[PDB]
Amino acid sequence: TELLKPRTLADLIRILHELFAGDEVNVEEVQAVLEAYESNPAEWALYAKFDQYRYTRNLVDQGNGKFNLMILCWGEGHGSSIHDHTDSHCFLKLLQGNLKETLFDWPDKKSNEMIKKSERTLRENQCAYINDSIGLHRVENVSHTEPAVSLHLYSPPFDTCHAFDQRTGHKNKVTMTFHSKFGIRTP
Ligand SMILES: [Fe+2]
Repeated sequence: TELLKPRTLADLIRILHELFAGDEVNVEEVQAVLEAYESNPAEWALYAKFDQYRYTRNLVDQGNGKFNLMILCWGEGHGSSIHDHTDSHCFLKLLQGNLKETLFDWPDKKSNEMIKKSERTLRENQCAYINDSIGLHRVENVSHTEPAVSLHLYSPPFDTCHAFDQRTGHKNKVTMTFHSKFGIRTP
């Protein structure tokens, strides 16, 4: 063990490599380390590539295959589907701005409105955690004036998930794409 405060994004990545050296994941330790990194915009500007129309996913590190670390850039009003995480751990840390997270239960096979179980505002530097056992969520930048930037870690990596129709609970498979990888736009 001996978790130390990451001094920089680079230092955080190094620490994460250590924490994912094995086949299991200490969720509380990973969350603690992510939370302890104090966002420094100069360190992640390279990855903070926005799109006018929707949020972008910008790959930072491939975690020697154990995890993907990426930065998501949310324009004003940009948000996600209600989605799962494909049997992976998902950590979400705010680097800039605020995001609203809404939780949903897994739908029953009957077609019904998905009612929100709860919501919270994730603030700068806070780190949230979700997995399929916890439930489903939507993440949204509700701000009209401030873009948000978040750092996401998923283990194992996954590039598909399901989006859920809020009116019915019906799910559709979605393939996730990257806007950039290692600072390089990937069209
Ligand atoms: Fe998510």
